[PDB]
Amino acid sequence: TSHKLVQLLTTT
Amino acid sequence: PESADLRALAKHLYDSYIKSFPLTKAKARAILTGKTTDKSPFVIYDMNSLMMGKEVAIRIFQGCQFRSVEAVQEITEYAKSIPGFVNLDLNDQVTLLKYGVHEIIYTMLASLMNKDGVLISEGQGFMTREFLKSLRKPFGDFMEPKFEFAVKFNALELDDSDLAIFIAVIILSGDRPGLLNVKPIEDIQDNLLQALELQLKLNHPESSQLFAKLLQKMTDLRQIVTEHVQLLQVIKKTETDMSLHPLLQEIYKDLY
Ligand SMILES: O=S(=O)(Nc1cc(Cl)c(Oc2cnc3ccccc3c2)c(Cl)c1)c1ccc(Cl)cc1Cl
Ligand SMILES: [Cl-]
Repeated sequence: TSHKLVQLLTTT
Repeated sequence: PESADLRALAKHLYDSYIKSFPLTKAKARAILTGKTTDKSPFVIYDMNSLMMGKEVAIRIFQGCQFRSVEAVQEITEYAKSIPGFVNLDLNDQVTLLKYGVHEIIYTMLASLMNKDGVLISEGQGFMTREFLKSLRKPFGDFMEPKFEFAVKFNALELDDSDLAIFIAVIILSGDRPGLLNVKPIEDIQDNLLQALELQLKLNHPESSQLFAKLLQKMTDLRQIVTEHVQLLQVIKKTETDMSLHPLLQEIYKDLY
């Protein structure tokens, strides 16, 4: 999942 | 030509570090040495002082966690400005952060530390080392290894411009477990290590073997984190639920 890491990584 | 590009890289990394991290080492050393028009920081050295400023050990542990959440977020924003990083496989971006974020947190925490304590609340507080040492097992065993690290690391006298590149090199480690595409990571790391080498020769011309010294520090950082994650495991196995931030759960899941 690592949903929260990916969410940080793709916010602009 | 190539040396110009490694300076441009150095400078871009510094600009990004300034934009990513509101409390720098320059500003922390001004506060810690009292060379600032700001009021002196509030000192915490017991319950008395802690109070003015769950059980005490756990309220502190939980404060470290909340601050770590914010730090992971600032380190993520920083990693995102390292050229090539956002174009890496997104699963490998995640893995690099999971296995490297704590090493960066404790590198940077050293900027805020001396032999007597550490700055907290963006430099508005100072929590003494003897106070943290007085916390009951396992909580009073977390920071002592980090003070040992910091005192020696701080006598290398790195500035923010040095740290920016040191941090970038650690994040782009090709040897983290489970990486899919090792090569493009090593290629970015190699260019970052060249940038670090030139930065140290230029910024610290008379510092004996600084580069090799720093590379050993990266190895010392892994041990510091190995032990740190051992204590977290113990806490997980044997303490009540700390209700972790979901962001920290994901990171802790895989290194446990
Ligand atoms: O040294 S640590 O391993 N990590 C740590 C320490 C500090 Cl002083 C940190 O910095 C702050 C910064 N601000 C804080 C504000 C309130 C309480 C605690 C705070 C701690 C951070 Cl982010 C991690 C640590 C020390 C003591 C305890 Cl009970 C837990 C940990 Cl994880
Ligand atoms: Cl205690």
